[PDB]
Amino acid sequence: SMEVTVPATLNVLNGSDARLPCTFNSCYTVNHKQFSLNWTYQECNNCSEEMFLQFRMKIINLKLERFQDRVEFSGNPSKYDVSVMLRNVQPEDEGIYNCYIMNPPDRHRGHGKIHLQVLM
Amino acid sequence: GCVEVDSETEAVYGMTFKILCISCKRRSETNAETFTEWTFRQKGTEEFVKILRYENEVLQLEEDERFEGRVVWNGSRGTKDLQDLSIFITNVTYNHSGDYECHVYRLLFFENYEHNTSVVKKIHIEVVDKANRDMASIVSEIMMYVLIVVLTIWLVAEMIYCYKKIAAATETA
Amino acid sequence: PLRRISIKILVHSLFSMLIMCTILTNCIFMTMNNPPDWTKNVEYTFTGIYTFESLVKILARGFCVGEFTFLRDPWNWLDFVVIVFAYLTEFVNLGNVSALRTFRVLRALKTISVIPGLKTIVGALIQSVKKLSDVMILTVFCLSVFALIGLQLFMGNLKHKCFRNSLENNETLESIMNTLESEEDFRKYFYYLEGSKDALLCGFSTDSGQCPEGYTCVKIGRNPDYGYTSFDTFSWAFLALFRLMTQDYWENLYQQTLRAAGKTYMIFFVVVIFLGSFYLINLILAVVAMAYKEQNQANIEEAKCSPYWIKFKKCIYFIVMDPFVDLAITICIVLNTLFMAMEHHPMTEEFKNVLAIGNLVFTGIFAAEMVLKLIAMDPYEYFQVGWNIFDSLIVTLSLVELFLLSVLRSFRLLRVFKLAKSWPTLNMLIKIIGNSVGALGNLTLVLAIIVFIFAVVGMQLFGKSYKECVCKINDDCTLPRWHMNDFFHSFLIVFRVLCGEWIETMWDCMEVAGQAMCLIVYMMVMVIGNLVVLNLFLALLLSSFSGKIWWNIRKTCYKIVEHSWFESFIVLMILLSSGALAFEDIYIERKKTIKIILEYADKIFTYIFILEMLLKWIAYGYKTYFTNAWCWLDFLIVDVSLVTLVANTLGYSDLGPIKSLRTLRALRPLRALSRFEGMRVVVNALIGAIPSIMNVLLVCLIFWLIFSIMGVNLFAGKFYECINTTDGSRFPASQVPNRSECFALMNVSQNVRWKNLKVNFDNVGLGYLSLLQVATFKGWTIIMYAAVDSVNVDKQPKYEYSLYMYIYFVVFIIFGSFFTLNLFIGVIIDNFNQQKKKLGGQDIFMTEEQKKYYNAMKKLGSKKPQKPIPRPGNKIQGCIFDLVTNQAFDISIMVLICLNMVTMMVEKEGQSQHMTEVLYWINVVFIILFTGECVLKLISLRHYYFTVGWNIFDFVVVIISIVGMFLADLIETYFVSPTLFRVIRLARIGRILRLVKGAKGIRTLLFALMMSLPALFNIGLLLFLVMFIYAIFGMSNFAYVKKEDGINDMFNFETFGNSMICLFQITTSAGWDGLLAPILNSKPPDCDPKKVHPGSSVEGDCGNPSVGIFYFVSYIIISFLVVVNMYIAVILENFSVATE
Ligand SMILES: *[C@@H]1O[C@H](CO)[C@@H](O[C@@H]2O[C@H](CO)[C@@H](O)[C@H](O)[C@H]2NC(C)=O)[C@H](O)[C@H]1NC(C)=O
Ligand SMILES: *[C@@H]1O[C@H](CO)[C@@H](O[C@@H]2O[C@H](CO)[C@@H](O)[C@H](O)[C@H]2NC(C)=O)[C@H](O)[C@H]1NC(C)=O
Ligand SMILES: NC(=O)OC[C@@H]1N=C(N)N2CCC(O)(O)[C@@]23N=C(N)N[C@@H]13
Ligand SMILES: *[C@@H]1O[C@H](CO)[C@@H](O)[C@H](O)[C@H]1NC(C)=O
Ligand SMILES: *[C@@H]1O[C@H](CO)[C@@H](O)[C@H](O)[C@H]1NC(C)=O
Ligand SMILES: *[C@@H]1O[C@H](CO)[C@@H](O)[C@H](O)[C@H]1NC(C)=O
Ligand SMILES: *[C@@H]1O[C@H](CO)[C@@H](O)[C@H](O)[C@H]1NC(C)=O
Ligand SMILES: *[C@@H]1O[C@H](CO)[C@@H](O)[C@H](O)[C@H]1NC(C)=O
Ligand SMILES: *[C@@H]1O[C@H](CO)[C@@H](O)[C@H](O)[C@H]1NC(C)=O
Ligand SMILES: *[C@@H]1O[C@H](CO)[C@@H](O)[C@H](O)[C@H]1NC(C)=O
Repeated sequence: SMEVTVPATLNVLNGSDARLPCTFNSCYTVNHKQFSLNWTYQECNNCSEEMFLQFRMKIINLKLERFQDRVEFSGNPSKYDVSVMLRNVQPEDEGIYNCYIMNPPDRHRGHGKIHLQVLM
Repeated sequence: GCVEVDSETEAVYGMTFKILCISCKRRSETNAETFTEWTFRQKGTEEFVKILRYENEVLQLEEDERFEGRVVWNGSRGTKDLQDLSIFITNVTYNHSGDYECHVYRLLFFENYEHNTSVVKKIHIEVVDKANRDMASIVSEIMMYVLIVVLTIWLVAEMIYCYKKIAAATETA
Repeated sequence: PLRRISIKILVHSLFSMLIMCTILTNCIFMTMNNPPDWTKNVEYTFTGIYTFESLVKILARGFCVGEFTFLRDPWNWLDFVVIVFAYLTEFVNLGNVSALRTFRVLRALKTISVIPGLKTIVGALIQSVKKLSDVMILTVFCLSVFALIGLQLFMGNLKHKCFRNSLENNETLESIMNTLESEEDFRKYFYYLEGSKDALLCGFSTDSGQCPEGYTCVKIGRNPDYGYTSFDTFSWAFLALFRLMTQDYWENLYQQTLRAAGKTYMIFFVVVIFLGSFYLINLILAVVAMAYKEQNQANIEEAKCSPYWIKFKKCIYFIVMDPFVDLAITICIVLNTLFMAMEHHPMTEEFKNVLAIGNLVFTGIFAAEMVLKLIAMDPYEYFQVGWNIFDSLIVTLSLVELFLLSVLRSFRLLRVFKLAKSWPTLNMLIKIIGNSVGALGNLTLVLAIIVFIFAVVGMQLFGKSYKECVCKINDDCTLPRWHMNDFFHSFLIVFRVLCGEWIETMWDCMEVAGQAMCLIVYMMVMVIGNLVVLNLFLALLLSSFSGKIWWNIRKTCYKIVEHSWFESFIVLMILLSSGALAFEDIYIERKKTIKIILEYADKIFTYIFILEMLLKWIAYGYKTYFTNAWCWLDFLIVDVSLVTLVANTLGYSDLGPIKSLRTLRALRPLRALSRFEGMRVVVNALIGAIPSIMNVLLVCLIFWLIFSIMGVNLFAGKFYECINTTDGSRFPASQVPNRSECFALMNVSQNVRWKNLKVNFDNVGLGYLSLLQVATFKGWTIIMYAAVDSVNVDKQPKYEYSLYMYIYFVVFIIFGSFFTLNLFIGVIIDNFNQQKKKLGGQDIFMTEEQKKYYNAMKKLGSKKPQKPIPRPGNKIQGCIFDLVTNQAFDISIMVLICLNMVTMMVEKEGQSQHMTEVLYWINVVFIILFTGECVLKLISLRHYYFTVGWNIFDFVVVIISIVGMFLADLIETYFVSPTLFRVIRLARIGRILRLVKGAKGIRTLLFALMMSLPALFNIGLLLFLVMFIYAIFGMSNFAYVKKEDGINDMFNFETFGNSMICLFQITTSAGWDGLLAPILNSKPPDCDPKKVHPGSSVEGDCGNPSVGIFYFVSYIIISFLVVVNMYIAVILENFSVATE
């Protein structure tokens, strides 16, 4: 079982930068072809998931319209780090952010879930 | 397992002779495919005319009269990875005399490596009318007898000297 | 008032019992490994009982006086730690729960305090450890010196791999290495021997080698075994050597270095194993045993209708018939066991039923006697005797079998012991088992407690890691056979370590759990666990233990035989005759000339021996000649040689015997035994003990038979499996569940085979072989995997179906190996003791001349003071003398040498030039200072300096050291040959040896080793001759066997040099199982009976199963007997030196 560390709730002021910090821990050494990381967003608990960033050989930023160009990768995965950064957070960014990590040879897939709340 | 032994250099006339060419792989476990060529140049003449080629299982023999007929494969059989290549001649003749060069071609299959190698074994034989006993055999037999005779002479020699002394002791007392 | 109540509560019969009962229950809980959530409440209660038990003691003892009474005792400190820890955890706690939780295991330690008398045993154990202080220092020093020698000689050697010659796209060895990291990727590039974990080790020299053509040898990459097995660093070298000392899988290190290094280095291993392992381990036993005797003995010394029943009942008692009826039954019991011995995997239907009919009769007879037995003496009278109750339980079990776990049924065989009362030795074995749970029950209990704590501790610490990591350790992604995930499994690993099997498992733990943690836990189990085992063994063993011209001619020949030249001449012939034997082998075809002389040479030898024998007859006469044991041996040997010679000249040769007879030649070295005085003395001792050994063997055989019979019922015919021939992997069982199913696959598939183990429990005879491997721990694991895996007779084995069958092996090892070995060792050493007593209390391992020399060495022990020396008159000369004489100055030199030693340790593989240069320079200063000290002692001391033995050693070391540095330098300028250079540097290790002078404790032990060299030499000579005879038998018999496991190029019987290497390896019985296996297979498809073998006449590569088994088994037993002899010599000398 992959070890995942994230804040269950993350409260950020509107207009500030929000680092979404998650810790993934598993035995072995990470492999570039082998290591894959996926990040998805939901407007609400039951809402459809929208993938917005992936690691497949390298970082792929999907540039979803809902985020403009405010998403950045913010983590060194070799360190078990897969954090992301949401610059200049807006009220519509409130919702659920999911990190999924599948790491060969580890069969298990890690999952971190952050509830991002935007202050006023 | 396989051992490399050099072939005999003297063939009696009018009798069958076997020529030995043995090549051993460095590692027994590895598996490779082999084929051989034997070329012979008669004494008093330069160069070599290939006489036979053995690939697959069938043996191919050149049409030259000197070796036409008279040759049979004595090599490893059915292996397809010969290791030992030897040629046996029936009805040895003077014409079969000179230098023999045998080259081996081996395809070694490795995990992702295919290796082609060549090793050359040359056999030189001279035909003689009567088999000649090896010098080592003769020297040893003559040498062995001398030891048998010398030791006995030494043993008998002591007794004549020792025994006389023993006989002398009884008389004194 | 309250204090009285608490105090009243504190000392009570029930309270000690109550505290203890909860603790045992607590232990069951630790074993959970993922306890349910509900169990948490139970956890709280245990915490509650301890505080309450803990609180009262503190309340009553302290009197609110600082708990003076409470904390004064050392054990109570432990209780306080446990209470705070349980409490501390609820309170803010440290991050690692598993690391922190492990402490809870401490509660188990509490049990030690509660049980009565346990405290005494633990204290007794600690006292023994104190005696071991000197041995520990020597062991570290000894391991350290070898580590330094090993590191210099073999550093970077394990690195060699065969790198392929041709690389596409302009790739380079350097370029290739950084880019790729995968076993699949690696395999394409380096050789890899068909499924081995790591790349084949190659060698530069002609002796080692070799890489297949098209592959070249270069050194790069990690060492084999995950990088764990390497000689690169001092720490790594130390681990490698420690493994050699305890002999754990030592054979592989030996095989691996020789291959990379080359066979010439086999010498390093012989010296290390012979001195470092056999000797060091023996020293530990002597000290532990010696220490135990003082304490055991010191403590011991201080102490000192109704009427009809009576008529019928009286008759039954007459029926006891001890002279015949009681005796008659035992014959019946022996017969019954013999009946049970007949079983096999394949049994005809009629035969199977007969066994069933036969068993019922025996079951009935035993019960009838019991029912009949009851009537004669009455029930109360009947159950009074213990054997009767013992007999009763067995009979009852049989009755229940008919109507109401069929294995228990197999259990009636124990009945066989009944014979123990009659037999003197069997009675002894019965006594030994009793002592462990009897008087020594407390000590044995401690072993059980310690094994339990470790199993649980290992489980807590590494249990999680094995599951998550799995892959680092296993290719498959599933748990390996030996792992620490569960308590039973964690327990199995701990038990394995008690036998010296620690290294194989440790590599696995290290991959998953990291080096620091795994190393600390394993090292502790091995040291602490073994000490307890050693104590139990030794404690158990010691406690349990206590004209007529014809006459002139006849006189003259007698003169010739007696004469020294003749005796001397004959000995030369024997050595020469024996030597000719070595030349024959697979390579004899080449070098045809040597073959011819050797053949002729033998004839001269045959004539000389026959001639010598005739002189013997005339000189001694027939009566004197045949009443001698040696002559018969001598007479017999000439005859075999004589028959072959007459048969050979005649022709009519090669028709089996006489041809089998030729192989009998190997016996020629045997005549050498009579000639050497040293060899003969050792042989006399063994003959003295064969009768005694025979008695123990009978008990072992009878005892092992029950285990073998039991084993046959459980696993007979169940070891078969369907395997993929290409990689030898068992099929899943999802498909091909039974043998019938397996055959269908073969009909539609080319390489699937249904095959048996080769060493198994199919019949009683085979079971004995299977048991032998388990007893020696060699080849034992393959069998155990088979046993647990097994399901049914014609069914494919499921993975770990039985799982609890492991218990059978554990029980056999404790009883079969631990107890019998205890018995075997006890009788042999004691018999040796009686022999010593008979021959006027004189050592029985030395020739008369050796005895005179031994006495001289004894003289060195004396400390009478040598002359002080006079300071020369000159003050300049005197002050230096004054300075040199001072003890403080000498201590400084001792410190300097230690500083020098640390410098050697820093050296490591691939260090770099700046690093290399500094070490070279520091070394020079050391040589100058040491040379400087020598000159100073000389200026003041003068002739007096040469008087001391130590000074001479010190002086010699300096000469060697300067020369070693210069020669290496000259060698560098001259160049050509790195190898001569490494050996040359070995000279520096000489200075480190001077440390011995400083330590008084280590020197006494060293002196003891020196004293026993004469005795050890004789045994060594005898051992060498036996090894030699075996090598010859092996060369003829086993060359040409197919190469499978333990037999490959090198370490094979093809030539004499090779045979010797193997025999040395098996002397310690390591890998004996591997060599034997190729010999066992016979007939297709295991092997091809007729194989070409180019360059040779012989056909086929089939081992003789019967001949092979006798050969390996006989050797294992013989070597073991001599080794038992080695221990006896070491112990005797050790007691004497320590005693002085
Ligand atoms: C026995 O094991 C062999 C060795 O892996 C299996 O052979 C492989 O089979 C697959 C498909 O048939 C091939 O793609 C592989 O190349 C084979 N390996 C090699 C190197 O030959 C074989 O399938 C197994 N036998 C059966 C009947 O399943
Ligand atoms: C041995 O195993 C075979 C394989 O299952 C058993 O025979 C049958 O297997 C077939 C598949 O080809 C199934 O359709 C049948 O149901 C199986 N037998 C029955 C009666 O169901 C066989 O029974 C097993 N035992 C033996 C043959 O001793
Ligand atoms: N498999 C087995 O018997 O386990 C025991 C241990 N493990 C090995 N892998 N070995 C290699 C060969 C061997 O003899 O079996 C052995 N070598 C030693 N010293 N003990 C054995
Ligand atoms: C990509 O993200 C999706 C979430 O919709 C997840 O299901 C999938 O496993 C991810 N891809 C990989 C390769 O992990
Ligand atoms: C032998 O050699 C001669 C000349 O070299 C040739 O004419 C003759 O045909 C040879 N013998 C045979 C049988 O071919
Ligand atoms: C060599 O050839 C001869 C020709 O008859 C044959 O009889 C012999 O058996 C062969 N050598 C071998 C393999 O014995
Ligand atoms: C050898 O050759 C002659 C012909 O010159 C032939 O007659 C003879 O049969 C041959 N030898 C044998 C053994 O066949
Ligand atoms: C190597 O194999 C090739 C096949 O492509 C063959 O033509 C060539 O002769 C072989 N090399 C040698 C030296 O025989
Ligand atoms: C060496 O590598 C270079 C790449 O820079 C390549 O162009 C060249 O052909 C290679 N050399 C050979 C002999 O193939
Ligand atoms: C292979 O099974 C076929 C069925 O098609 C059968 O005819 C054949 O005899 C089987 N092979 C053997 C060796 O029995």
